[PDB]
Amino acid sequence: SYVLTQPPSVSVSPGQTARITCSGDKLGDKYASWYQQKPGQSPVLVIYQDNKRPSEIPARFSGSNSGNTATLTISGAQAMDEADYYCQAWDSNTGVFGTGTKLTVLRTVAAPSVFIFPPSDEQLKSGTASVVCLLNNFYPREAKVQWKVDNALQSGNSQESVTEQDSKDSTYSLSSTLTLSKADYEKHKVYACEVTHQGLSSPVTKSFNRG
Amino acid sequence: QVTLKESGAEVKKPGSSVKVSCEASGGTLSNYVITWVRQAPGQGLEWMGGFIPTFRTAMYAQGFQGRVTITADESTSIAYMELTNLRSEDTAVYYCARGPLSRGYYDYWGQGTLVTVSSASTKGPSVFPLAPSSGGTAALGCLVKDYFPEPVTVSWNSGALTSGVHTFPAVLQSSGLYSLSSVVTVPSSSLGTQTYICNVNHKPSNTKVDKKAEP
Amino acid sequence: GWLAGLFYQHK
Repeated sequence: SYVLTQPPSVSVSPGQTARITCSGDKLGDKYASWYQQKPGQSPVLVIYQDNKRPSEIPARFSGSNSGNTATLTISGAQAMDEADYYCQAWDSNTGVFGTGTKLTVLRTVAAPSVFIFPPSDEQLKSGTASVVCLLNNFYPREAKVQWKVDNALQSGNSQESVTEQDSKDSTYSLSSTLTLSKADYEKHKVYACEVTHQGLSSPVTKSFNRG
Repeated sequence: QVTLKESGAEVKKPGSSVKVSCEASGGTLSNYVITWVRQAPGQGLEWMGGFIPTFRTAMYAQGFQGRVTITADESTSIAYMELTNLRSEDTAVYYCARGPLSRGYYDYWGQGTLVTVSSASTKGPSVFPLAPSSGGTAALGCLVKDYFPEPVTVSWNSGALTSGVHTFPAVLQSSGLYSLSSVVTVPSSSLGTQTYICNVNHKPSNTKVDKKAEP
Repeated sequence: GWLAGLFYQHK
């Protein structure tokens, strides 16, 4: 099997140069291609034949392939460039895509805006209660959400999901859901979402009283 | 640009067969290489094989050989991929792509088709509003709970509202059903002067729900 | 064989 190795993640400060490597055995002897894939979109050809650029591709994108390594260079990296990048070369009559690299474009620290949503009446009629906490527009990605029901630390009854970096402002948003039975939900008063992030001097608590 | 249109998302049982179509609109598949590439959720791109309609010759990845078939219809300019003996690991987005002859790169790609391989039953989501019980900005949203399979599309005000919208990746619950949330941040003053309706569509169960999020 | 050449460029 032929393996094309790429670093899982690469970070760039805006305006600086991103270099994404692709490592393979006889790579310099093969023509390398590069694809850009934005979250939830199809791949886009950015480089072909090691260093050729398609018409619609900015001149800040460049390629090179020597020895065992091909490199995709993005000069003056922008928020516009946040995507997964895949190298591609042929071996033993098979198209081989590289491991893939997520390119993160840095920005200034932004503390999240915190919101808590009680379960709807319609859901309480079903037998379950989902309490939702939203952490909107923060940077960096690292954040801790702690659920507290009547000052009691919850565990095993919540799931979370984080968006990819925003295409314009380069931030993340996080949604966390605490699921309880209607019966356990009605045995308690205070429902709290406690948030920790780099941009917060103290933890931010958002709460509501059932009823 | 040549547009490659692929067939709709599908749920298939393990051991069965799937056929994905790839229609070239505003172009031809003749004198070109048509290739199929797949992507499992949160994973990388995997080349399946290629076909040249004009020379009637296919080349399949050694690992898909005997299980995949790439075909094309000349009069319709539509390529097809058939994957048989489906396994859970075949759950992926299937992409069709076009490239030049004697050049192993792909300049045009379709939108992709999500093929879920499962024994589990199709189930439409329950849609609940997320409304507050905040200063100048408020958040509203819709909780799209207990659905199977993926995907679910969410829009606000029939697609007119796009700015400030965050649709979160679906989470797999312990029940094996999917749950997703979609939020919008709006001025607090607008909660009494404006209407916010989340539109949810789940094609596998042919479910369409419009839900107003009011405080 | 020689058909593989229609799928990619040899460098």
